[PDB]
Amino acid sequence: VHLTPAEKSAVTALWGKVNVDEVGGEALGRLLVVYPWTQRFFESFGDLSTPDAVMGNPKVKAHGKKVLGAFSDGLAHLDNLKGTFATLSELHCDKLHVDPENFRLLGNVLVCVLAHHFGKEFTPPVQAAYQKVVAGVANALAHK
Amino acid sequence: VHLTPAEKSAVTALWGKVNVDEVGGEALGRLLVVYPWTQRFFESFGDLSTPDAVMGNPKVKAHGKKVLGAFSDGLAHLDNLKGTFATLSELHCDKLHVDPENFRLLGNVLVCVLAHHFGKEFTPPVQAAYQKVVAGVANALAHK
Amino acid sequence: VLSPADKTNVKAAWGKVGAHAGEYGAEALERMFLSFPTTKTYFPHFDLSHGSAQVKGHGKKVADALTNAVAHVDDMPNALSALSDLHAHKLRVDPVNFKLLSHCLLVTLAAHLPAEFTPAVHASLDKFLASVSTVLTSKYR
Amino acid sequence: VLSPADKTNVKAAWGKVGAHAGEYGAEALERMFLSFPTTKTYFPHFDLSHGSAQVKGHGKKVADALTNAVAHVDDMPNALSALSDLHAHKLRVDPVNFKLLSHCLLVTLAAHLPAEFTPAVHASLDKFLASVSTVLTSKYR
Ligand code: HEM
Ligand code: HEM
Ligand code: HEM
Ligand code: HEM
Repeated sequence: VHLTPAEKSAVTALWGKVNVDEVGGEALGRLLVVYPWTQRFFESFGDLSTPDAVMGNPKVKAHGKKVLGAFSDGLAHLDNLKGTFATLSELHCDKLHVDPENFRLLGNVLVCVLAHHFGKEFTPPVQAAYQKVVAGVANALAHK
Repeated sequence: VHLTPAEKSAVTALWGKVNVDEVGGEALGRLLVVYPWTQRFFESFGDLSTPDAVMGNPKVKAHGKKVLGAFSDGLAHLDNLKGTFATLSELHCDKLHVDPENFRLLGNVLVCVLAHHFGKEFTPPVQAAYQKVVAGVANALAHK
Repeated sequence: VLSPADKTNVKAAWGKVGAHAGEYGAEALERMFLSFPTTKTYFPHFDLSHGSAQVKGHGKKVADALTNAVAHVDDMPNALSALSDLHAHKLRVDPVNFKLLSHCLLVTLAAHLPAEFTPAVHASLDKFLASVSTVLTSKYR
Repeated sequence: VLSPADKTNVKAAWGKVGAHAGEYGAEALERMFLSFPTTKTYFPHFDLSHGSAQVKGHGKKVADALTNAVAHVDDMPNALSALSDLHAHKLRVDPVNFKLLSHCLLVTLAAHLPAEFTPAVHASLDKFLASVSTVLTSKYR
């Protein structure tokens, strides 16, 4: 929601280094592995029976890139997160009935993946800014 | 949020039968017994070391009547729960820092208490209507 | 983690249920489906109409499964392994739904056993159902 | 409920932590206090400045208790009974704060031990920390 200008710069600087072909799919894959009931919403994706099956699943990697693209849109619309995700909120809440705690889980898994990729560069202040971002995205997706 | 008129009548008819000097104190006391960490927010209330201590505590009973009054206010303003509880949301979220999951717990404890007092009169349709009420109050109280 | 007093409370309160076990299990299920309609998506193969014999039969299965959980309260993972297979491995039930059914069971018990539903018994039952819920939602084999 | 594979994953991952346990515990605390400032209300007697010796000392205590939980992973209620008394009976910590510290610990391990933070180990560690959190927030005496 409200990031200080220095917080906004730090978040934007790190995001520009994100590998858009792996981080998204790894976050989704880890969600399906660490919180296995989430697999129920992805019955059309095929083999999710082992962690390697999940992380290697082409539909997981493909869909993970789409999720990561939505986070990028939220990052450029921190003032109006409710409007950017209003469509996506209707999809997840009225069509899919995803319990919103799962939104919080995915945001925290993404934060783990960012820590995994950047190591010591993912400092506690940078994490603190990202927790505000993912909380705001999760709140927007549950708005409806 | 959206209660049908038949739900509004059922909710209102039962609420008018509530013992306003006991039900609130029983809801707050059960929250403190069933979810004992909530006692940390009420350190000035005295003895909370046993269930009988909690249920018999006069400050629990006194504060419980005020909580019940706030639910009564929400019942007569189901259209604008956010405005009715806007001031209470500021208190609980900015001054008290109560995690909003505890709002959901208290609403569900109240539902258990209504079931306790009304028995077979607390039918599944009547419960379904009250779950909409307490959900809306919990959401309004967490609005920020 | 249940205390010894918790286990005593659950065994005494659930003991009073008796032959009404199925009736209460079916009513808790009815309460869940009406109060939280998304939970109905796990039973599309069920007739969920009011008074359905199929919900009545299921409610007895759930109630009897809880009785089995009381009986094996100190080593629930082994006793409920088949139900963990079903709920965690097969049906992949979101844990939030266990909080919903657990709440509806407490509501049913409060409505039918008001003298026994003391605050202490309520606390112990809530913990017991939370413990059953963790076993049924955990993949441990 | 932890699987055999979970327990193996946790013991192997915690084995690589080694002499850095206290450092990781102090870093997880610092991350929690910064990301989730409400958690600081449990430590009003602490100097919470960056690099605080009090936070470093406490981080070592937290890490060593986790080490003890790893050693006694099948007997955590007995092994952690003193810590349950502290956190559940005395401090009355809201369970949400355990999810926050657990998340911050996972972030710290991912940042420092990337080769070890596989998806499977991530899952096992999350379950292990949830089980520790249940023991410390439960009153079972
Ligand atoms: C919290 C952050 C989340 C974001 C930003 C997000 C974003 C998205 C996006 C962009 C899509 C694609 C919609 C389209 O086709 O235009 C999508 C679809 C979908 N999402 Fe999410 N999502 C989130 C959380 C979740 C969670 C937690 C779940 C379930 C556990 C979930 C389940 C799904 C499913 C099942 C689809 C449809 C997939 C398909 O059939 O192709 N989402 N989401
Ligand atoms: C969810 C429904 C809730 C309602 C309708 C509600 C309502 C109220 C009301 C009307 C007051 C009195 C404020 C005044 O003096 O004007 C109050 C105060 C307070 N509430 Fe709540 N509340 C709710 C939930 C909670 C929860 C879940 C907690 C903590 C676990 C909590 C903790 C407190 C505390 C500590 C006070 C101040 C008590 C005092 O000053 O002695 N409330 N609340
Ligand atoms: C107190 C918690 C629960 C207990 C003790 C329990 C117990 C049971 C039992 C005994 C069965 C029958 C197993 C068999 O026939 O082999 C069953 C099946 C089933 N349960 Fe649960 N259950 C619980 C919670 C839930 C929840 C929360 C859901 C979803 C919202 C759910 C969904 C199902 C479904 C879909 C089936 C299969 C029904 C069928 O095909 O006959 N259960 N459960
Ligand atoms: C993985 C979970 C946790 C573990 C293993 C853990 C472990 C410990 C240990 C070993 C102590 C020291 C006991 C002693 O010195 O005798 C302690 C104290 C304490 N813990 Fe925790 N803790 C955990 C989570 C939390 C959380 C989430 C909070 C609050 C946000 C918290 C708040 C405290 C406080 C306030 C103290 C007392 C500090 C003092 O007075 O020195 N703990 N904990």
